[PDB]
Amino acid sequence: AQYEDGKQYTTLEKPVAGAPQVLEFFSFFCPHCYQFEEVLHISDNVKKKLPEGVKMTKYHVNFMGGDLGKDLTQAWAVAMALGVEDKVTVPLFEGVQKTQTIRSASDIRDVFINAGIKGEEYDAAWNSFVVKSLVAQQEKAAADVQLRGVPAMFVNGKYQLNPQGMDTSNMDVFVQQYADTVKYLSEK
Repeated sequence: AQYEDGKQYTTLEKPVAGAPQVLEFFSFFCPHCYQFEEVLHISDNVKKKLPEGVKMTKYHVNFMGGDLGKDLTQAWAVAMALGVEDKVTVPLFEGVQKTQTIRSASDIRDVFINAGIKGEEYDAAWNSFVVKSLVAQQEKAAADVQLRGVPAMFVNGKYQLNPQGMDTSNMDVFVQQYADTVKYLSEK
């Protein structure tokens, strides 16, 4: 076939019930994730090809960057609760990997303040139980698929994208293949 299990994707031997339709995992410490976000715009291009009625979910993971890694997962919970993902994603990536000016929770907080979220708004969210369960969800979702690597995308709890099996000579072609694959899996 054109799309084969084990080539553009893998099938989970242990499918996850009730999983989000399109589920993406990343880490601000993750170098390919930086690429996926800054250079390739993967999430965006996938969305551009997803059918009507499909919800797209993106979660942060703890297993990179120790203590800050965890801080970053709570901060991503804050971003999701406040709806400011699109205002912090890029400064968090560059703060962690480009300028390396993010070294503590306080530096994470500065990115939000600079992006225009108010201090008291950030801190109340940071400390809120709504954020606590949002952290719990991120961890649960990753736990459910026994996740050891990012970037990672899962479709309807049964399929996992396999980017190692797509050509990378061209970046545009890589993205389109990636996105078309999500859409094929989506229709499956």
